[PDB]
Amino acid sequence: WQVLGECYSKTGNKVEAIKCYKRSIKASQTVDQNTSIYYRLAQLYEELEDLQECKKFMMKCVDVEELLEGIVTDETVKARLWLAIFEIKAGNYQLAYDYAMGVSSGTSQEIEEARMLARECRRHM
Amino acid sequence: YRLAAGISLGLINLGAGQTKQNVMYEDLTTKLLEIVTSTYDVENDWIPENSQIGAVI
Repeated sequence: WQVLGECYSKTGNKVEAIKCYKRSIKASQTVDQNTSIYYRLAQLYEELEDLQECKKFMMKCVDVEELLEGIVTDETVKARLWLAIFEIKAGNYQLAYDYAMGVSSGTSQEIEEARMLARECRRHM
Repeated sequence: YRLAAGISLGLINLGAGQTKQNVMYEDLTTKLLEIVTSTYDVENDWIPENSQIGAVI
């Protein structure tokens, strides 16, 4: 099912690719395997100009990390960086500060992106 | 070369001064002001007057 979603995504059929990934999520036996799908699924909603809808899926992918005693995986690193960036535009600096700190153990570019964001929100905190 | 360095520093951090990073911007600002306002009775080798325009720019 996940492969079918990629083909639809690559052919400009965003309306169908949304439904394809949701079916894949149910078939997965373990929640941890849904970490990769959630981030890509959130991106497709971002291409479907509705930023509010993709927030709920961004909550779930990030929350899986907490439910897995801090899995700290790569595809959640991009989730926290994107989530914190949007929270700055929402004016809630306090709710965005912890997101940067939690992702401070990723790649070289990941940590610096959150570190500068941490300084920005701390000043307005 | 110092004029090029001054314009370089100014262009990289364009629009970073409207702060009410702030600590580090304040440190950089006070360092540049120290460069532009320092008066030396004896010419120091590694801070000549050639960098004044770059600090000002």
